[PDB]
Amino acid sequence: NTLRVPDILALVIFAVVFLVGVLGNALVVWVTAFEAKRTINAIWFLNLAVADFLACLALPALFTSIVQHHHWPFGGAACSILPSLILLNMYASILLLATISADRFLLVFKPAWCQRFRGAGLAWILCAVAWGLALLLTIPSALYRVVREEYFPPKVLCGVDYSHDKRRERAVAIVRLVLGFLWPLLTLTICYTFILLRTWSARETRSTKTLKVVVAVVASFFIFWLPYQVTGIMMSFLEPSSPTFLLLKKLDSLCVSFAYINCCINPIIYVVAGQRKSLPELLREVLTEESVVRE
Amino acid sequence: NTLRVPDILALVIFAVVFLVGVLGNALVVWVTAFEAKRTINAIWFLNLAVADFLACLALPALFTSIVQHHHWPFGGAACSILPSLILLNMYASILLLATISADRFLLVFKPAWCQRFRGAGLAWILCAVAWGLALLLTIPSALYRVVREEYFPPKVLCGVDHDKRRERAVAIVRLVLGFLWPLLTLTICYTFILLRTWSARETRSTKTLKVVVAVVASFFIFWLPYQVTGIMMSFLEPSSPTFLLLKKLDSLCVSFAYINCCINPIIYVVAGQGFQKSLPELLREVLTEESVVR
Ligand SMILES: CCCCn1c(-c2ccccc2)nc(-c2ccccc2)c1CN(Cc1ccc2c(c1)OCO2)Cc1ccc2c(c1)OCO2
Ligand SMILES: CCCCn1c(-c2ccccc2)nc(-c2ccccc2)c1CN(Cc1ccc2c(c1)OCO2)Cc1ccc2c(c1)OCO2
Ligand SMILES: CCCCCCCC/C=C\CCCCCCCC(=O)O
Ligand SMILES: CCCCCCCC/C=C\CCCCCCCC(=O)O
Ligand SMILES: CCCCCCCC/C=C\CCCCCCCC(=O)O
Ligand SMILES: CCCCCCCC/C=C\CCCCCCCC(=O)O
Ligand SMILES: CCCCCCCC/C=C\CCCCCCCC(=O)O
Ligand SMILES: CCCCCCCC/C=C\CCCCCCCC(=O)O
Ligand SMILES: CCCCCCCC/C=C\CCCCCCCC(=O)O
Ligand SMILES: CCCCCCCC/C=C\CCCCCCCC(=O)O
Repeated sequence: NTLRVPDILALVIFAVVFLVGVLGNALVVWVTAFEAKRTINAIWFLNLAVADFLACLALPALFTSIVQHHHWPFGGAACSILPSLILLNMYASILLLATISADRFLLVFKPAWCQRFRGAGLAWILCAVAWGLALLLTIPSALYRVVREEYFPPKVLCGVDYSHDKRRERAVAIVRLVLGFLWPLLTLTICYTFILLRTWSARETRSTKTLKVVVAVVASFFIFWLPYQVTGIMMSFLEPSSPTFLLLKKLDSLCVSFAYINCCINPIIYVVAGQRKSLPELLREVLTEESVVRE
Repeated sequence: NTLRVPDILALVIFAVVFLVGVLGNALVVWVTAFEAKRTINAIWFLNLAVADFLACLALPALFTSIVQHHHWPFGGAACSILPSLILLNMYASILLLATISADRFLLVFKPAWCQRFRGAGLAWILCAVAWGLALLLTIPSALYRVVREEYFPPKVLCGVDHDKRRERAVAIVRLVLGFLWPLLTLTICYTFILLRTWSARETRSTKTLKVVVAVVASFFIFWLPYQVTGIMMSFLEPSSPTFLLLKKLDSLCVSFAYINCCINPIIYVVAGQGFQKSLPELLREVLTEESVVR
């Protein structure tokens, strides 16, 4: 009859993430757009903002579906596109964050390279490549979701359809777990280990506000993606009949909801980092630092 | 009983491609491997040759199957792997050709960037990414492939695993990712490059560029009939006579696509004679050219 507590909590988090995410990320795009033609950091934060904004658009449909006990009245096109937006957000944000991390690394260890080659056009090219690879990785996820009808009780479910549930679905879970979480975790941990050791050690090299901001965003990625990944592979290695599988499936909306916090956490981090100046001005200072002075 | 004309033609093409492909690409690997440590072009051509060599390994099985009227005696594992090696060849080849085209572009338009960043380790990293992405693209096709028993007459068939509406979109995604998008992008790329090398005397059209342009053209030339017949069959009814005709022509299309796995050495030898020596010597001059002197 009435909704379960985890689903309710997922609805609350969904609402908050929708408001803060849509308005906040839109404000970020507005602030960074004018400075995006020259400043590199502005290009980074701009792309992260667009990626977070697109995922928020799918929220009202997921909300309506959860209120209707996972009923899906939006059709097959929405079934293929709307759920996939956050997976697209996952790959796009982690790719852009990898590029930004390479930027922060090179600024610290190879200033000479950055003085000669760190231009806006290269940044836009790398961002375009990131979006391309992200969409490429998200395509199978869009193709293989279908709308199915059930009768006990009657309901219309939007879900993944793989006849080889044991063989192929586990492969999807493995690919997502590795490309989306484990590999980025390893490489970025090594990267910021190097960077932070050098920053703490040498007085001549400073910790810029941009570095602290990027570190907070990178941490937030893994923090809010962890439960969805863990439960996600766990539901590939479990029998459907098993009680553990039942529990995790009853927690699914809550995990997706926790993952969606990535789409609104960035404006919070930017504002907190910025703290006699207006909010857009604060964002403009935090998100448009020049790393290489030229004029 | 007797095979149809297209199937015999496919057998002949598979034979020629197996011989020229295995021996030629193996020799190209032998030529480029010693220099792949330092010169980047040798890395490109080495990865290309490996990709075209792997596809030929599955050729004898496909040959044997076509001789037996498309009966499949090799089982499910071979059914999932061997037919799809040509697909892995498709994706790996077009990805490597994409990075190579980006290299030919950067050499012409960004000499200064090439001076600092065109290193062997980066080229090997990009090759690793191309191979991994190619495998990742080939996996879903392999999983859908399956053995299928039939009784009138008895026979074992290897084939794809529904939803018409979904199957159409998947076929369109294959046509775009494997052909149309690479066609558009590479066309624009070499439009800029060739227009520049033609306009400016200071800019030279190097031997490596001519070779690479030839290979890139050969890709679309040989993959075209297969892509067209596939996208056509996905949008046609089985009851349709033209569908049946395309179904008969499938082996010939696979063979003509398989020419991609043996035409590369032919191109290298033709170009090497064209500039005007032992075969390995010619291949070494053509495939190990250094674009940045140090
Ligand atoms: C600057 C981001 C690099 C992404 N990346 C990571 C990467 C690192 C940290 C976090 C996310 C990705 N590991 C490897 C890499 C892996 C093996 C060998 C060589 C390179 C790569 C190289 N990738 C190709 C690429 C090149 C240039 C790009 C690009 C992607 O977008 C922006 O400009 C391949 C790739 C792309 C996305 C991936 C991934 C691998 O695993 C996790 O998700
Ligand atoms: C230099 C290779 C470029 C591949 N590519 C093509 C490409 C071009 C011509 C031929 C083949 C691939 N179009 C786009 C691209 C697409 C949209 C926006 C920005 C870039 C891309 C960027 N891709 C990332 C990547 C892949 C493989 C790599 C790599 C980076 O460095 C090493 O090896 C994503 C990608 C990879 C394979 C694809 C594809 C997209 O669509 C068709 O097949
Ligand atoms: C899938 C949606 C991805 C959308 C992300 C891209 C956002 C579009 C906004 C701007 C892109 C075009 C900006 C190109 C500026 C190039 C000139 C320059 O800055 O040197
Ligand atoms: C799948 C792995 C996920 C776990 C996180 C990875 C654990 C290792 C992380 C960082 C170890 C890197 C230590 C590098 C030391 C640098 C030495 C120096 O800077 O002087
Ligand atoms: C119950 C789980 C909720 C946890 C919320 C986590 C929010 C993540 C936000 C920021 C992570 C910590 C930021 C640390 C900044 C590091 C700056 C520096 O190292 O100099
Ligand atoms: C909602 C359940 C999880 C709790 C999430 C809490 C969200 C906000 C909490 C902390 C935000 C931390 C922001 C850190 C900004 C670092 C600024 C700096 O660089 O100094
Ligand atoms: C997006 C999926 C891409 C697949 C991941 C790539 C898998 C390859 C992993 C490691 C290979 C790295 C080896 C290259 C190191 C350079 C060696 C050298 O300098 O000689
Ligand atoms: C998607 C379009 C791909 C075709 C463009 C060529 C691909 C080359 C890859 C990267 C080149 C980016 C540099 C472009 C600016 C220099 C070229 C110019 O100014 O004419
Ligand atoms: C007939 C096949 C369909 C058309 C395919 C298009 C292929 C065009 C590709 C490259 C052509 C480049 C255009 C400029 C050529 C200039 C040559 C020169 O002047 O040196
Ligand atoms: C140049 C490759 C770009 C994509 C071409 C694919 C379709 C064209 C196929 C065959 C036509 C040959 C076009 C090559 C023109 C070479 C002109 C020259 O170098 O003299």
